[PDB]
Amino acid sequence: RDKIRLNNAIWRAWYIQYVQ
Amino acid sequence: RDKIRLNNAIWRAWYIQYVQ
Amino acid sequence: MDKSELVQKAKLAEQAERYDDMAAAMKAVTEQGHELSNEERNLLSVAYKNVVGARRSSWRVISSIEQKNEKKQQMGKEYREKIEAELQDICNDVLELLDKYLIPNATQPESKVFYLKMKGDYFRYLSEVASGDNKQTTVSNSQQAYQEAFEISKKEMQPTHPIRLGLALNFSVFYYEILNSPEKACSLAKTAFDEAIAELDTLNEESYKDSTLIMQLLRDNLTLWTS
Amino acid sequence: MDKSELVQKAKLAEQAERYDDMAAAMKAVTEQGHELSNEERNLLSVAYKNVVGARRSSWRVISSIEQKTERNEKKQQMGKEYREKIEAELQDICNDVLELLDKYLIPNATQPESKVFYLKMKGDYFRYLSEVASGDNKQTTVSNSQQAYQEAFEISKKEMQPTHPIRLGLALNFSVFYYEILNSPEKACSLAKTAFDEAIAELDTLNEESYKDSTLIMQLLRDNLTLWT
Ligand SMILES: Nc1ncnc2c1ncn2[C@@H]1O[C@H](COP(=O)(O)O)[C@@H](O)[C@H]1O
Ligand SMILES: Nc1ncnc2c1ncn2[C@@H]1O[C@H](COP(=O)(O)O)[C@@H](O)[C@H]1O
Repeated sequence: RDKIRLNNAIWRAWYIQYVQ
Repeated sequence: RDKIRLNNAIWRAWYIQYVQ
Repeated sequence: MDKSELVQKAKLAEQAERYDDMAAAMKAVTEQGHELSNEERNLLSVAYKNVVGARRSSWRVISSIEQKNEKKQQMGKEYREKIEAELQDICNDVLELLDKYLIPNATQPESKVFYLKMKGDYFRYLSEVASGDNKQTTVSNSQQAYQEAFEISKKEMQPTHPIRLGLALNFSVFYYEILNSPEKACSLAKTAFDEAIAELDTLNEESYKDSTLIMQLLRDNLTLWTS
Repeated sequence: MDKSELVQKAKLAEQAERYDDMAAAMKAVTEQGHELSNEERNLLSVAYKNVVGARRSSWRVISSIEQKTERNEKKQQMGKEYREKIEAELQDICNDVLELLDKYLIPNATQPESKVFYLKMKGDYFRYLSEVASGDNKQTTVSNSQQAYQEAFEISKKEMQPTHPIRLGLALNFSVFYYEILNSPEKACSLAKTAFDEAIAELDTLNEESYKDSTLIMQLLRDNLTLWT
């Protein structure tokens, strides 16, 4: 369950770093 | 490196399981 | 017979982490014309999310490598475009499945929001790698599928329904990552979260764990997009 | 295409974890007839070990599901059919590797490291075949593995010091062959022990470009040894 939250955080994080 | 040892140890362990 | 066999093969494939096998079996179940049960619907969605996700993940790795040697950059483009071609084949199969079977054979409002959100999702995945006129087409179809699913959900589901919540989570991601609008994203997410919290009495024994989890994911997305 | 292009494609494939693409690029490089450099040989080896490894794990999962099907329903038959599908994929992959080894890699080099490397490689993939083979095919796969391992074993003792990573890694896998394939724990523990003890008695032969690898395989030899006792 904390896995899904961690998985989501890492997937959403790539875009913020990729476009900045 | 410590992961590589974990992968080998877990991979080698499965055979004991299926052989017993 | 063949349906029950296919569902078992899909279950075995998922255990064996052979998600292409799992999507193939669940594709056959869908193509048999009948409306998918809730277990079948989940199996199909999990299978293709793993199948498309592997190529999305590979695409992202190559994309970062491309940005980070004339001949090397030329090669990075070709390997990325190879992955992009794979991405489109996967999405087009899934979107075909939706438009010929899942969506039209969907009878109850809940399934319709589920499959319309799926259509928006897979049109969104196309938009992540699309270009030119194709991108503007995918973006329009994605946004339109999400919006239609969103209107049905506001009219038929409680704000804590996991399908309604997960639809809002992805629709906000669509505004953040596909359109360049962090404010709508944050705006949609908070509203969604706030309505669910305002109606915490609607939580049901069957999915309160799922409802709260997606509520938390909306919150996590909100923290990431403002911190 | 061109060799230099294919190696870059193989490198990109590994980063994207698309190892089926990675073996494909490296299989094409191998088929060009020229001797692979050490980086190319490593790129080929990592690719096929991931490719054959994916099916080995899947085969292991389905086999475990089978031996836990108390509910003796149609699931048992379906598990059998799905396991045999994975086994067929496994056999094709190993056969692709053994063809490459026997048509190009093993003949293309006369130095003892390449010979021990590629012979140990042949022993590995014949070992993978024996993990799922049965009947008249397994007795062919097994002794073929032992023969490739055995030849690589002889060359290694005569040209490499006990701390050479390829020589150590051959002893590690050959010892695994005795335990898992030949159901011979005493030799597996013995073979692994002598290889470790020989390297330890010869620690001064460690090299600046491999001590991290030599010691890593030494530690794995120990890990297998304790796990087996
Ligand atoms: N390579 C992959 N393999 C399996 N699942 C993935 C992979 N990449 C992403 N996913 C999943 O797909 C989800 C992406 O959905 P979204 O946020 O709509 O892009 C993530 O939350 C991951 O759990
Ligand atoms: N699915 C897989 N993907 C990548 N590597 C794997 C996989 N399965 C097993 N391996 C590796 O393959 C090796 C097992 O080969 P062996 O030790 O020769 O039996 C170990 O190093 C594992 O970590």
